[PDB]
Amino acid sequence: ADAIYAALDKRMDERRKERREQREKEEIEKYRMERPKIQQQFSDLKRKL
Amino acid sequence: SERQAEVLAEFERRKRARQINVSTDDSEVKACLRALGEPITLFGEGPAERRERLRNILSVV
Amino acid sequence: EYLVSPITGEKIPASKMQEHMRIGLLDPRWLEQRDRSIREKQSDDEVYAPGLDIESSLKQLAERRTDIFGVEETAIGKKIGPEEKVTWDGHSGSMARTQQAAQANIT
Amino acid sequence: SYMLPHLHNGWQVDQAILSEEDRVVVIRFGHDWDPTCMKMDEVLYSIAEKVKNFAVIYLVDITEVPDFNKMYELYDPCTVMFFFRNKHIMIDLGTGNNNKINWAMEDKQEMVDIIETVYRGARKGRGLVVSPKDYSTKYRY
RNA sequence: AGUGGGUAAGAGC
Repeated sequence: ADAIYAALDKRMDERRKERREQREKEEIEKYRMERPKIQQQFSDLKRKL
Repeated sequence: SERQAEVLAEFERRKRARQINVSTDDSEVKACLRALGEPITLFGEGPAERRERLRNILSVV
Repeated sequence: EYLVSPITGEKIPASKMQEHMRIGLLDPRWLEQRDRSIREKQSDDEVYAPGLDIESSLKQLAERRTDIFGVEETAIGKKIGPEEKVTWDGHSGSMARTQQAAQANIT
Repeated sequence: SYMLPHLHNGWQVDQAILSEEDRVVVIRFGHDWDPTCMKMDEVLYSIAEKVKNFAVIYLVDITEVPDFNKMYELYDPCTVMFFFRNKHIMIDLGTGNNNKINWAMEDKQEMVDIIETVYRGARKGRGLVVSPKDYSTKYRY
């Protein structure tokens, strides 16, 4: 029954799940455009190591 | 009893140890310790510890 | 040469003379202090983990903090991008139940 | 965080608590990736060596070691537990939850004071120690 | 308006 309830909740949360996850991905990419990840800023020096 | 006797014996043994001359040359100390029949180095002891061991051995003998 | 030690009164060569003085008056309580220093040095316990543990901990943190590492940016504490352990609730009444559950957990 | 020792299963935590006879065991329950846990980790690592004489520091990840989450209410982002001779010690921090330090403390001096007060109280056989500094108010002004 | 921020610890029966 727990699996059935969880599947029910996931199905109901799927109303805009793909839309808002795509929006979140786009916002994350826009944010990272000017501010790269910390390991990215050190990737070149890391390779030179 | 034996307890007072042994502790006094060790007391004058230590007093004798404080009043025995041992050369500061490491080579001469090594030769003397070899002559006495004991190993030169005791589990990687320092030179001061080697000199102290030689002094105690001389005190006992 | 040959010199008499002013503190020992023995004929000693001059080549070691100065050195003969330096280790001539060496205070035995210096030996005591060195012994207690080495004993307290050996009495220490490793407050920090060795290199393997630190490397593994950094790997574990990186696998979770994708906002600092990795290529794919998931949420703060998600690794991406059967048996459930039973735990005692701290109540003495459920001690027996937890014990038999652990016994059933055996292979 | 990564510098401090880490315990991987509940049995190791039990062994760590048992093996300390004359030092207070300070265990940070939480996740290494949590920023509040990161503050606790950095403060503890800063004072992991100063209080080595009368304390010891262990790090436990409650995801890999959930064995206490039910019993110790290990659900806050970061909690601090103090033990002395296999006995959990409570601290009257003033926040209403004497069982654990569930919030991040910025000052390492405050945590040193907490550890010393815990050691003093638990050495005397007491089980609850009064914190030197009140924490019912963050004193922000 | 409002919840809290108000657990004494300890000994075995």
